[PDB]
Amino acid sequence: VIHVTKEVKEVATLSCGHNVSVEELAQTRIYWQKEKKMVLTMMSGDMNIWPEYKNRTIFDITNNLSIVILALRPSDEGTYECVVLKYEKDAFKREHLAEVTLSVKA
Amino acid sequence: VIHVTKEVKEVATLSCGHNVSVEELAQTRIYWQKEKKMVLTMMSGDMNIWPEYKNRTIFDITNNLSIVILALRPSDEGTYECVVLKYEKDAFKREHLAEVTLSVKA
Amino acid sequence: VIHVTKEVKEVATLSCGHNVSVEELAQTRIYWQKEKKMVLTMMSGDMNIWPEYKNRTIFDITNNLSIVILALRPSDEGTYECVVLKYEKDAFKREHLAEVTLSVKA
Amino acid sequence: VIHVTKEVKEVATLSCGHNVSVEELAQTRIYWQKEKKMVLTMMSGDMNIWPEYKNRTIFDITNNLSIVILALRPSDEGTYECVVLKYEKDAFKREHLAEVTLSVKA
Amino acid sequence: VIHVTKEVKEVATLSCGHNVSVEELAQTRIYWQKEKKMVLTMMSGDMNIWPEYKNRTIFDITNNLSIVILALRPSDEGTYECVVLKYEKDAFKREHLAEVTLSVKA
Amino acid sequence: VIHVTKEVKEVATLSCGHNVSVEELAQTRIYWQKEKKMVLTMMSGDMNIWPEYKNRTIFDITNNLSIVILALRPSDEGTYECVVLKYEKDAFKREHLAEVTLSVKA
Amino acid sequence: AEYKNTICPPRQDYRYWYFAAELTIGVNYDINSTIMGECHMSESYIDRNANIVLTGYGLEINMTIMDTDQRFVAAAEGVGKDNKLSVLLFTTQRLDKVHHNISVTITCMEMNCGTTKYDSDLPESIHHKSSCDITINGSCVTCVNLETDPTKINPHYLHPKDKYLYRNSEYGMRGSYGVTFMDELNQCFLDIKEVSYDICYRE
Amino acid sequence: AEYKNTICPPRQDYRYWYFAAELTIGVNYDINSTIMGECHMSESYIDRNANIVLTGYGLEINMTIMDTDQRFVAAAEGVGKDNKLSVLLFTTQRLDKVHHNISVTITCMEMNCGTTKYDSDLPESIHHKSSCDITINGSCVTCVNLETDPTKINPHYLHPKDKYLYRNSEYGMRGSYGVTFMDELNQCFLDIKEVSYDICYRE
Amino acid sequence: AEYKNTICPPRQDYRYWYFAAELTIGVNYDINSTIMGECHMSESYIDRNANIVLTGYGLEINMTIMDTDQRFVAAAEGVGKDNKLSVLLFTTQRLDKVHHNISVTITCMEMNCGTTKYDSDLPESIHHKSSCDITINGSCVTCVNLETDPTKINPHYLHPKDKYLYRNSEYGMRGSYGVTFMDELNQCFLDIKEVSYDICYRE
Amino acid sequence: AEYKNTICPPRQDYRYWYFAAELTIGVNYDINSTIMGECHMSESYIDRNANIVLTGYGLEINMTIMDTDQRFVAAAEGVGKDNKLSVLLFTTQRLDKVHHNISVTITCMEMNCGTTKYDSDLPESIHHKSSCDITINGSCVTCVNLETDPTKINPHYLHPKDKYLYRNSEYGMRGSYGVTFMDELNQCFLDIKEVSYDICYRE
Amino acid sequence: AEYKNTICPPRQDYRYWYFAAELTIGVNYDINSTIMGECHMSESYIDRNANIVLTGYGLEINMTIMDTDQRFVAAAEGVGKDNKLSVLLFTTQRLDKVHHNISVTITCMEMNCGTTKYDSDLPESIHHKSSCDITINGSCVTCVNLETDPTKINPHYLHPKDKYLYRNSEYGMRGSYGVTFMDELNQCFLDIKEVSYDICYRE
Amino acid sequence: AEYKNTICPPRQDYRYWYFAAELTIGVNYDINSTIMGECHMSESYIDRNANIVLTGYGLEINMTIMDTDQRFVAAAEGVGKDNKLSVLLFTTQRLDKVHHNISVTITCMEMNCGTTKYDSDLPESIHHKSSCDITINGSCVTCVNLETDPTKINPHYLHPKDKYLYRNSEYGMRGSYGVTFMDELNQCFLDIKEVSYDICYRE
Repeated sequence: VIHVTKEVKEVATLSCGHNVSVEELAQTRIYWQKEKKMVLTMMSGDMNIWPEYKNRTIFDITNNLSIVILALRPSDEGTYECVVLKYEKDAFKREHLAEVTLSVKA
Repeated sequence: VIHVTKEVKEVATLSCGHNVSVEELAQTRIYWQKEKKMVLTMMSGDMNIWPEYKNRTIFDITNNLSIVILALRPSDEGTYECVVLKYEKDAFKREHLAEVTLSVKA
Repeated sequence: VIHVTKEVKEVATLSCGHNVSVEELAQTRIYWQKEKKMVLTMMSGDMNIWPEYKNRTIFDITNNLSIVILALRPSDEGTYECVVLKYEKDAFKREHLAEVTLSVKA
Repeated sequence: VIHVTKEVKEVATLSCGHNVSVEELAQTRIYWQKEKKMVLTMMSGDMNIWPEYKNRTIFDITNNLSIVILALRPSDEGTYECVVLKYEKDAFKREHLAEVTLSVKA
Repeated sequence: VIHVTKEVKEVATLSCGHNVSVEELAQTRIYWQKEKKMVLTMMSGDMNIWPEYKNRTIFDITNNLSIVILALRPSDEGTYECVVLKYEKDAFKREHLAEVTLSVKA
Repeated sequence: VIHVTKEVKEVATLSCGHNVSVEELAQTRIYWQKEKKMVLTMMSGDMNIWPEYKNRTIFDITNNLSIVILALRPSDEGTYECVVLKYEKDAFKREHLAEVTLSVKA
Repeated sequence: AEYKNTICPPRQDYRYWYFAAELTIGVNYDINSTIMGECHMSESYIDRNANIVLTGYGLEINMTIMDTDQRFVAAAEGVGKDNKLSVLLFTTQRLDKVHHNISVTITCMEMNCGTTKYDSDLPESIHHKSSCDITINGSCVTCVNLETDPTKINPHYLHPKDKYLYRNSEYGMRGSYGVTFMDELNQCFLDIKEVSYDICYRE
Repeated sequence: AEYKNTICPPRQDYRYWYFAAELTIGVNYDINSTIMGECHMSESYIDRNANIVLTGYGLEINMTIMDTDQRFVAAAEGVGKDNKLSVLLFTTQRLDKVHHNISVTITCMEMNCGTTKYDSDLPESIHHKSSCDITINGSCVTCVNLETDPTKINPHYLHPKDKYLYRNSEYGMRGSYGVTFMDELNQCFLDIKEVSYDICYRE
Repeated sequence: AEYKNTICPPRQDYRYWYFAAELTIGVNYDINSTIMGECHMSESYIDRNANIVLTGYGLEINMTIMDTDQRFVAAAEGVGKDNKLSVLLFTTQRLDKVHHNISVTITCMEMNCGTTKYDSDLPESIHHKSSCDITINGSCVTCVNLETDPTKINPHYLHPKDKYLYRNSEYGMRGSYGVTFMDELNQCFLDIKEVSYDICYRE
Repeated sequence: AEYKNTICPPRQDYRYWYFAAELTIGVNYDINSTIMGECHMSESYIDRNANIVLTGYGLEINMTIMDTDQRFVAAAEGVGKDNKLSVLLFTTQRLDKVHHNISVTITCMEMNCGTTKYDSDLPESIHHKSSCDITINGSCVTCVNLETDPTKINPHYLHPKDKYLYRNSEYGMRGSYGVTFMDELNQCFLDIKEVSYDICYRE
Repeated sequence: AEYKNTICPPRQDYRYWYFAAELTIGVNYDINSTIMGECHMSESYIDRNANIVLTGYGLEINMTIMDTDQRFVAAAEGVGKDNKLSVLLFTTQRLDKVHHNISVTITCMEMNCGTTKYDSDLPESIHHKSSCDITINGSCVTCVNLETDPTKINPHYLHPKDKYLYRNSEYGMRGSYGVTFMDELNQCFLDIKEVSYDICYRE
Repeated sequence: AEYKNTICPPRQDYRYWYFAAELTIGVNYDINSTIMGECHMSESYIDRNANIVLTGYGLEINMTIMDTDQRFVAAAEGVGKDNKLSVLLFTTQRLDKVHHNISVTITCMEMNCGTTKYDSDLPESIHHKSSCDITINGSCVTCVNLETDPTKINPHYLHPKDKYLYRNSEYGMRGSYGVTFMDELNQCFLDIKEVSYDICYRE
């Protein structure tokens, strides 16, 4: 679902569209970003959320690496991309790239 | 008849010089125009006359695709060309082109 | 005789130097001119004299296509050329060109 | 020991790091210098110390061609190089180059 | 004798240096000149003397084509050249060229 | 002796360094000169001395073609060159060249 | 030994041109403006057949007049609005007053190339005494219109200074052929005075 | 005798360019700025395989598209910050909407040369309908990212004046591949507007 | 061993010119004005026959003087009003005072070409002691006039600076030939002073 | 199939330079100032031996590094006071940290020529882990000094604009050799900043 | 083994000229002024015979000095009034004081050509110790005059700047030959200072 | 295996010149001033013999130094008053301090040529340890003077900017030879500072 539009103040569920088994998360790096601005990182099980999203961003690993944003704000409109890297022998290989756009009605 | 001259207010009978069977008119397109300005179209049985000629233009299909203009006016002087196109398989092919000039004495 | 000089008011006889039988005059054209200005033409038996010489020019055909000018005038001094053309098949071919000069003593 | 730091007024022992037998000193030349400024020469047994160091420079030949400087001064900071040349047949060949740096705390 | 000097008013005998038999003088032309200015000519027996020398020049043919000038004048100083031309078949050929200089003492 | 120094007013004996027998002097030319200025010549037995040296110059032929100068003067300092030439068949050949310098102490 | 007029011999340069035909081709890919040196041409008068081959603007045009006393001498190309290409053809003079059959082959060379997409015969609209064998190779041509011996068209435009131009003045020698491959009317017309023409370079 | 579209014939100069892909490579040796005449290019359309070989800035890039109706027509190179090399590739028009497998071989030629250091197969991240066989010879490449049929990228930049440019507008035809050899995230991105590009020279 | 005059040896460039003839030709197609370099000439003196071949302005002129001691050295061409071409011919000096027979072949090459349209013999009008064999190949010539040893005509016009010009002064050496193919009088005359001439180039 | 670094392929022009050594030679004949184009260089990498031959200022210098992964890429020459010639040598990058044996042959070519005057082996003064085989042919050399992997020396001077320069920064890789043939101390040193250098020309 | 003077070897350029003779020829056709580059010259010293061949102003002059130690080195030509051509001849230095026989052949090449019109032997007028074999082919020459070892004539005129000139100063070495073919006196004279000369070109 | 000095190898350009000798030749024909490019030279070092051949100003000079370690490298020529030619010779350096035998052959090539007029041996005036074999072919030389290892003469004059000049400073190495063929004294001297010298061109 490339395009998702939610009314203000509601819960925005942005889906990465890919599922990574909990066993393999040791060799996987997951990044959610918004127009070259980092939103969330999950480097080898070490999670990291930037200040602008630290309070209102729940990362659901099991539900297709989705992100739940509570209290959607008019400044959250934009394009989000989810990138997953699998640690092949000696290298990091991108195994999935997704793009989801969020629109705000106000 | 390249040249036809009719006294004002009379009936101007401009002949196309070509006869098309009513059966084949389904596959035929007929256009009467006057110096790059359209006068009449008969696209696949759908007739169309422009505003400057809508009131005073009768299209006689049987009589050699002729046009009868009632109440000839001094602004009608010019060159008229009649073109007939037959819908060959996948293409429209021009099968006739006639030129008739109308002169007004006033 | 290239050079001929006659006392004023006398009769001047300019000879073409060529003789053409009356029988052949049908297929012949004779011109007398004076420095690119026509004086006399005899096209196929049709004679013609220009206004400046119409009154005082007699064209003797038999006497070697001669011209007799009565009442010679001081303005008549110049060079006269007589040209004869025979109508060969499909073309006119020059068969004699002569040049005679007239001088006036006054 | 590239770097040696001694408190002011103490004894500075700068070691050349090379041992030359007294027997071979006849055919040897030893130079101690400091940034292209000569400090000590021992040409074929003839010693020489420049005025800036004449009073306070003892040359210990046996102890690795070392130099002992008494009453170290803040102007003595710099890099010292010790070069030894052996008189091969017809030429002087460099057989050892060392670099020792002295630092002063004040 | 290239150079001849005679006291003024005396007799100046300038010799051509060549002898031409009277028999051959019919075919001979003899010229005496002085610096591109003609002095005497004997063309085929017809003699000729220029005005500046007509009164005081005697042409002795027998005595080596000599010229006798009586009453020598100070303006007569100059170089004289004698030339003899023999009339070869269809051409004139210079058979002798002589040069004699006259000086005047005054 | 390239360099000879004599106290003023004494006798300066400048030697040529070459000996020529009196028998051969007939075929010999001897020149003494001083910096491109001639001093003495002995051409075929005819002697010649220039004015600056005529009174105070004696040419000793037997004593190595030497020159004796009496009353040496401070203006005589310079370089004197002696050259001897032998008259080979058709040419004069330089058989000796000597240079002697005279210094004056004053 | 009876005099008859004959075609003139070949030459490197032709100074006497006869306006033989006007060819208009509309395409579905973008051509912006006339370019100097874009069009090249080759000519061949073999048998009594006169052939011209033009290359330019991503199109190759091979036109042939059959059993003719004419010879192609020059060609010019210009670009009009809506991606229309106008080709002016100049031959030697017209000795005989007879309509000749035409053969035109248009091939795409830069955009929308393909195998033979159209191949048919076009009647001469005005008089119906000759025909034009038309063959389109590709899917790039939308309309084609050919006017042989055009009277109305004025071929002087920027008439070359060193040349002489002659044009037909008789309605009986006009010939018109045309095919449109789009549901709309032919609309292959483009005013001559609104185009910028450049002469093709013989090679 | 049924019409089918076919690839265009080869040409000396191509005027119609399709933005085939964008390739980004990061190196561990200094490259300062774009240089005119630095990049040289060679192209070959053999079988249904299109091969482009680029030499420049101390790298050789050999890219091959397998079983395609496209032919490479041009390439451009530019240097960004952090020693990043951006390569733009232009082919003929896309005929079919099918993802083609890619093969990319990067070889170091001026710094940090060596034997094959990497050889693997990269999935197509967005759709997973193709793959890229990647081979790196040397120890100079730190990251590689390839974007086939880019939509977001704007290939006009200093668009050549004499050419026509076309780009993909569909998200379904996009393709992304990438590998990073450094512990940090890929960070092989470099904005197109911040780079200065120069056209590679055919030879 | 008896002396006799002889023709001069061939030269690359000639300086002494004798005005040998003036040829005037009228055509039925358009010639506008003189063009520098439009005329080329070839010369050949074989046996005692002197031949000049001139190419220019859509015409080829092949002229021959039979059993002569002369040799063509130069030619000039100019265009007058009413589509008249004037040709001036310069030979070596005239050794003997005898009228020579002439042969003129005019052939069309650019307009109204054809097979032999005319072939006849033209008397010498003034004296009738020679003739000119005239042959016209085409349908372009309307009138032809030839003046051999012209007296009245002035061949200095723009006389070349490096040359010397000589002309006849005797009415007894004049010769005139002419044929007109149009019902109107010959009127092939054109004043020399009203024409602009250019020298033909040997090749 | 285990990855290993390898030397780079030969090139016509090198951009990345490593300051490999600094050779200083003193002569007993007059050299006044640096002359543009006075130095020529030849390079050869055969086996694992790298050889540079320099001709200039009346000297020939044949230098060889044994069993190395480097390759000479450039050389520059300059003249200092007291008739001193300074030579800067630039190779490819240093793959391994091991001291290599050197071979230097200095030959006179314009003044004081002769047969082999000196031939010996010089220790590496700082570390004594290698040697330099020195051969002097002539009687012109007074002192010789070689500095391999110089740290203090600054090879930027008038650094060429189109290149990148790299230099060693470790005292453990420094190497020093020297011989003086004059009773005075070596004094073959000459400040780099007081010299004017010109690049030698490959040929 | 007794020394004897000998002629000098041939050279490309001669700097020392001796005024050998002055040749004056009058023609019956117009020559206007001196022209640069008009005269060409050839020289040959075979046996003890010296030959000069000059081509210019419509004449060919072939002069030969028999049994001499001199070689022709230069020639100059100029045009005076009344159609007079003056030719100055320069040889190497004179070794022996003996009069040499001369052979002069004049041939007309542009006007009034013909077979041998004159062939005779002209005595040496002043001293009658030699002769000149004169031949004239044509009917163009009116007078001929040759002066050998001229004293009065001044050969400096515009003396070439890079050369040295020498002339005879003795009356005993002078020689004069001449023939006039016109009833008037010889009058072949033309003052040297009233003529403009140009040097003939060796080829 | 004992070191010995050897002559330097050949070169296209010699930058180190040694003032070997000064040759002065007086002639009886006119030489006005120095001319650039007038003198040409050839050199050959065969066996231990060094030969120079100079051509200029109407003279050929062939000089040979026998059994020497020197090679001629340059020569200059200048003209002084009274028709004196001065030749400066420059060799390589002087390895041995021994007087060598000389052989000089002067040949006249432009004035007063002849067979061998003089052939003799000239002692060395100053020291009498060598000799000069002199041969004059012609009757143009009046005096000859040769100064080998000249001390007084200053060879810098207009010393060439790119060369180094060395000269002898010892009286013991001086050598003087001379012959005069005129009754007056030798007077072959001409001050060096009053002459204008130009360098001969090797060929």
